[PDB]
Amino acid sequence: WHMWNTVPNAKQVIAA
Repeated sequence: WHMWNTVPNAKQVIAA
């Protein structure tokens, strides 16, 4: 239920 305190592993996406 709780979220872990951690950095995201999301990929960088170009704007537009």
